Amino acid sequence: SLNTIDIQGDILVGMHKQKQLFYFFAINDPATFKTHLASDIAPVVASVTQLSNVATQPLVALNIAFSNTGLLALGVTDNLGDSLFANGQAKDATSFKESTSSWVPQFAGTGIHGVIILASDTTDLIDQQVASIESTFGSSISKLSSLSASIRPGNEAGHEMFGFLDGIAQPAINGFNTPLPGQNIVDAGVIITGATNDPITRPSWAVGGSFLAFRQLEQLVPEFNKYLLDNAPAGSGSLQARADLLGARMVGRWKSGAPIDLTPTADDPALGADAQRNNNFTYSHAGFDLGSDQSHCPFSAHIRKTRPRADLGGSLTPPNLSAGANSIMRSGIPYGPEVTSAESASNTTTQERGLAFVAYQAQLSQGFHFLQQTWADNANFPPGKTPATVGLDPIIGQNNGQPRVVNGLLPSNSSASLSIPQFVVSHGGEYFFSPPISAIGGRLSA
Ligand code: HEM
Repeated sequence: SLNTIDIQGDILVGMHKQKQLFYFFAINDPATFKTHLASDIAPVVASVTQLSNVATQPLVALNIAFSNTGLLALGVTDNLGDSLFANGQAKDATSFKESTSSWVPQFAGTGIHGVIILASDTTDLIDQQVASIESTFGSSISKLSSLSASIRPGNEAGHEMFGFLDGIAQPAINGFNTPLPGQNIVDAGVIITGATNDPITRPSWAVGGSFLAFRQLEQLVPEFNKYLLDNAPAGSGSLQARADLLGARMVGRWKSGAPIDLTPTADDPALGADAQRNNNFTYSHAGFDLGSDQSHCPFSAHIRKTRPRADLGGSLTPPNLSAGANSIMRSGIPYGPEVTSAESASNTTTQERGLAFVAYQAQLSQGFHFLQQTWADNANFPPGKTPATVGLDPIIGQNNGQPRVVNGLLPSNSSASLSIPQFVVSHGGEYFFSPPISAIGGRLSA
C-alpha cells in the first residue's frame, strides 16, 4: 500500500507556492549536520498527505534531497540501485549531447551534497526559514549556490517563460490519483522507489523516495518569439496568429493549454483550461495513417516526443497507456526576471531566465535521461514514421550546440524541414534522491 504520509510532497503533489528556492549545499561536520537534520529538518518536511489537504499546506513547504556524494558524506554507502544517480549528472552530460564546459561550475563536479527546496507565497518567508536553518545547523551546512524561482505573474500564472500553460500532464498513480481523461495510469513504483512494481531492489530505508533530476534550463525568449514571427506559415490571420500556430506545433499545445491534436488550426482557450478535456487524446485519428499524418500534431512536437502515446502502441482511443515505465512527475518552476522592454525590442536575451526543471522517477534510466536521449534527441524517434526522419524535439532537443533539424512542423507540407537554433540552453544540474520522511530523522541522521 502507498504510504503517502512518508513521501515528500513535491514528488506527487508539488509545492504549489508562488515562490521557491533551490538551496544547494555541502555538509561539513556530519555528526552535527545529522543532529540538526533530525531535530530541525525532519519535523518540517512536507508530506504528500499534508500537501493534498488545502487546510494543512504549511506556510513554508520544505523538501530535501541528497546527491550520491551527500549520502556518502552522511556515511551511507548503500547501493540505491541507480547507476546514473551514483555517477552524478555531470558524468551523464554527454548522453544529452551537451558538455559540462557550458555548466554553472558548481554543477560540473560532485561537490553538491544536496538541495533544500523551500516554497512559500513570499520570498521573505523563505529567507526566514533559510536563516533559521543556517542558525541551527551553523557551519555544518554550507550554501554552495541557489536558484530562486516564481510562478509567473498575472495571466501567465502557471505558464512557463515561453508563455505556455505548464503542469497539465502528469502520470496518474494507480490507487492514489483519480485518473483524468487521457491521463496515463502507472504503478506507483514507476515514481516511488520500492513502491508497487518497482523492479529494482532498494535499501529498506529508501522505500518511499524518488530520484530528483534537476536541470537549470535557460530559455531564450525574445529569440524564440522572433523565430516564430520570421517563420510563420502563410495564412488568413494576423502575423502573430500565424506565428502562434507555429509555436503550438512545436510544443504540441497552444499557449492556453489546448492540445493541438484536438484543435489543430486554432486555439481553444476553454479547452485548454479544462482538465477534464485537455488531455483526452492519443494522437490517433480514425481515417488517418498514424505513421504519416502530421496534420493534427507533428511527430516532433515536444509533448509527442516526451509522451508518445499511440506512437508506441496501445489503445487508439483514450486513455492510451503506452510506455508507463517512461513516465515522469514534473515539478518545474520558472526562474529569472520577466522579459524586459529592451530585450523584447532588440529580440535579444540579456538576462538569464528559464525553467528550474524538476523531474521525479524511480529509475533515472527510464525517466528523464531516457526522454532526453532516446526520444527528444533522436531524429528517428518516434519509430515507423514517413518520412522516417522526424527530427529533434524543437523545445529540448540537443545536438552539441548545432542547430536542430526538425521536420513536420509546417501544416502545408509534412516533408518541409526547419533548422532551428536552440531556444533552451542547459546550464547543468544534478541527480538527487528525495528520501522518505522516515529516513531523514532515521537512517540519514544515524
Ligand atoms: C525549458 C525547458 C522546457 C520547457 C519550456 C517545457 C515546456 C513544456 C510544456 C509547455 C508542456 C505542455 C504542458 C503539459 O502538457 O503539462 C510540457 C510537457 C511535458 N514536458 Fe516539457 N518543457 C521543458 C523541459 C522538459 C524536459 C527536459 C523534459 C524531459 C526530458 C520534459 C518533459 C515533458 C513531459 C513528459 C511533458 C508531458 C507530456 C505528456 O504527458 O503529454 N520537458 N513541457
